[PDB]
Amino acid sequence: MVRPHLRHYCVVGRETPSEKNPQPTVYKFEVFAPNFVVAKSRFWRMMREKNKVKSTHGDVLSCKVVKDRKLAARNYSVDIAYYSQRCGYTHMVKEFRDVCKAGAVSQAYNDLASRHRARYHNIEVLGVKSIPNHEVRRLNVAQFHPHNLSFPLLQRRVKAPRKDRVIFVKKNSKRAVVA
Amino acid sequence: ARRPARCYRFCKNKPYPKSRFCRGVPDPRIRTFDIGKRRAPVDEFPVCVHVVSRELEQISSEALEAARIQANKYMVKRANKECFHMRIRAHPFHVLRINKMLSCAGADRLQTGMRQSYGKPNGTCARVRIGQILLSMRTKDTYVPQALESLRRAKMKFPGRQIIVISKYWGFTNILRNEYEELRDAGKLQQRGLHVKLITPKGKITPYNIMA
Amino acid sequence: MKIKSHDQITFPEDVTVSVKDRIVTVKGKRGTLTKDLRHLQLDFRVNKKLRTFTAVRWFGNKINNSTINTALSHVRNMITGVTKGFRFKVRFAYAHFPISVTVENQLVEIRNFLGEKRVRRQVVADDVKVYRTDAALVKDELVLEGNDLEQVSREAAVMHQLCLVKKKDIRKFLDGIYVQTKTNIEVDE
Amino acid sequence: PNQEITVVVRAVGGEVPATASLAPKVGPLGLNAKKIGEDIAKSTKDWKGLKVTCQLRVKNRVATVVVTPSVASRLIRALKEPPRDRKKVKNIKHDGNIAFSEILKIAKESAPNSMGASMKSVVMEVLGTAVSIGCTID
Amino acid sequence: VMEPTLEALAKKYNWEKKVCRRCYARLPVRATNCRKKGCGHCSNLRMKKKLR
RNA sequence: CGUCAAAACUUGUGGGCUCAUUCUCGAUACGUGAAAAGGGUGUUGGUGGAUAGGGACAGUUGGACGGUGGCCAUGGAAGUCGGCAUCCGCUAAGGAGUGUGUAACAACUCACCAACCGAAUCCACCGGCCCCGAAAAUGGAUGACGCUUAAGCCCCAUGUG
Repeated sequence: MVRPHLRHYCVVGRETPSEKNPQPTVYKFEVFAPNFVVAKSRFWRMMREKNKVKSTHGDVLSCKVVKDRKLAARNYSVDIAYYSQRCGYTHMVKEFRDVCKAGAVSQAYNDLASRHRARYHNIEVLGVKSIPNHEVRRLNVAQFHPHNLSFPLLQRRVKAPRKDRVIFVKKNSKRAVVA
Repeated sequence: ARRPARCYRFCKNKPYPKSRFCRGVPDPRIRTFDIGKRRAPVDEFPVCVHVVSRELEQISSEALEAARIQANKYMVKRANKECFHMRIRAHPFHVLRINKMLSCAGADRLQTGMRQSYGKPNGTCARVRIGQILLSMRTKDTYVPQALESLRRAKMKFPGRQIIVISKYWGFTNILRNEYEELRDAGKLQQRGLHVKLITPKGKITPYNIMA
Repeated sequence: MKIKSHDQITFPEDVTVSVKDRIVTVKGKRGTLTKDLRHLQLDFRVNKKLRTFTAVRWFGNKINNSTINTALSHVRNMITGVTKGFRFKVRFAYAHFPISVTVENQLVEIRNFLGEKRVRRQVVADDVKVYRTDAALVKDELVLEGNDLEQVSREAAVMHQLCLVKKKDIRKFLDGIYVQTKTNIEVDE
Repeated sequence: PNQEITVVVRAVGGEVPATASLAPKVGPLGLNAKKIGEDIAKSTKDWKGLKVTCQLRVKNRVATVVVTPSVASRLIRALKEPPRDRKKVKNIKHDGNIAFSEILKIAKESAPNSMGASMKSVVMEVLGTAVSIGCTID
Repeated sequence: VMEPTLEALAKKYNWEKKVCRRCYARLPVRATNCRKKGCGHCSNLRMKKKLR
């Protein structure tokens, strides 16, 4: 992939300034959020629920962007919770192998949107992980896992008119599909 | 047709129950909320299924009775009398108002104006909320599919959205069924009537035990 | 979009096939039989030039996967006609009312039904060939044969449909001229 | 098991039972006589009535007619005289001084030599067949 | 009787289908979900009524 | 920001789903027929079970026999209109018998398994998009066209690599 849509930030935060909490105890996520404004919102938000704590009372120390390994595909497993359908939290497990976890989160979200129709708030993406065995579950990832996986493919595009030459006036020459 | 239940999909108004204020009270049919064995120690039905409402709805008695009897019918007919104890877990009572206009004091049209039009007793319904186990049925595990099938008539005797859930809870009773058995085994479980009682960690004065 | 892809063909042995275009041209014992297929093009790859041809797909959609088979089989059957041909047997069947069918050759004439009503006539399309055969206790019998089952069949099925009846109950209705054996002309090589 | 034709009915209490099964004097095999003739008249002095649908057994070399283990039948086959049956309609029966042959007789008697285990098969098997003819006689 | 074999053949023709209720559909033995679109392949299928 | 109609006919740099003989797939918020129930092996993606290579699953193939009615009602069912029934043997397995029905026997069948078989398959759930459900009066209107490797629906992006 990598249309790097979505961003990844790690947030590290703390409970009460108050000595009523003398000594707060500290929170981490690396979270895919498209900006930090959100990120911290989200961070806080489970804190406002799961942990019941209002942001306006407590304190995030940090929110810092978090980078992927390197240059190549690792097999990601994805775990999902979506709340919609006017019927709340529901789970799913899905599978992507790519080079970026981010691209995976990203791709999920469209995928859900297209694919389960969904919308983004309503998802809490639980997790993405590089899968080590030769599995790697899902049939489509396994499908294209093959050593010596290779292919044929045909029949599409390039923009026919254009400013990079050239709209309506075409063709100067003759036709088929071309390949 | 009938001042139909479809039409009463809203609520608008207050809760309208029976009240002193009520004196127009009509009376539906719908009677026997507990079916099967009503002295089924909890052990009798280990198993528990709820027939839940999905939400927010309003429901007529007519439907309610109809499923009841249906419930019993298929069930018993297939499966025996007690093999569950099918329990209507919902009592409902909310009182309906009628127009039913034109009480014949004049000619015809513009008969009323509105003239304290104001609702006559029409029926009972619950204007329901919060995914109520409607009927709860407690079984014995074996009798589960039979349990389900009645519900298939039963759902049909409502309209609207009602869902079918089995609970870890024992038959109208409490906890994941394995832990419940275990609960008896570990003794943390105590029998009352069909209904049953559970032990406190605050600990009071004194059931004592042995020995003399 | 998700890759099926498109392409061409599977194979057996002693019969030549087109291998090109939408069109399979199958040639064997009984001549050559050929068909042009529409969207039916699909992951070919020749495995032997003369000896192995398959088309058994890489990826694509659900619907796609079915076709692949349906395609082979039919062309296989193109081979079948070209090799061992088709022979359909029909027998006229009737009890209350006797029923007669002849064959003009170029056309099939059907008489008698229910005392006869209309005369059912079917022109003999190409290579469905028609024989009324009767000795050897060949019996109220038509034989349709040639090297295209689909045609031999189509004409045949057509016949079953030519002997339809309406009004006044299937529980007394039966009689008509029914398919009695759809086969090859023979076993052949 | 080991099944064979419909012999149908007894038709006469003397010799030559059945509607037309034993009417031929000699069959198509030339099978010889001993257990087919007056022996089935002699048999009638020990049993009568009910569904005598019979079976025919060609196993040795003399003609042989023998009754099925038919139900109601093989039970009333224990009696020693005729009280007068009065025709079988709705599985008829009558007293004749012989009962209680299940749980203390055949069940115990056949306990060490039967299909399956001592007290699971045989004893349990026999009981039902004349369960309501029980009377604790000595 | 046009011939027993024929009757057997015939029966296949004369009796052997189950039917989509909704659209009355003459359906197979093995039918599950009807072939008429507007019936949504509906699943109450009834057996052909035996003849008398 | 398709064309009517200004603006990527979005491509470099982008993703799915969705195909819709409907009077006809659908498609601007508000909006307002949001058809309803209620369905559909349309497609599309779960979850729970599985069985599963010591073989699963399909498809086959062979057998589905024997100790033995183990049985009772019963006009007549020895397994078999009906009803209480039921263990051993042989085994790979075969029911004291799955049906079909000679009034009943028979016969006919396979449930039961081996052998084949050789890989997924099997069940239930799931919920998604998609369709049936789906009838009135003037010709008719997603604005119109049309659009469907969209100009739909949904998704992201206008982005390196």
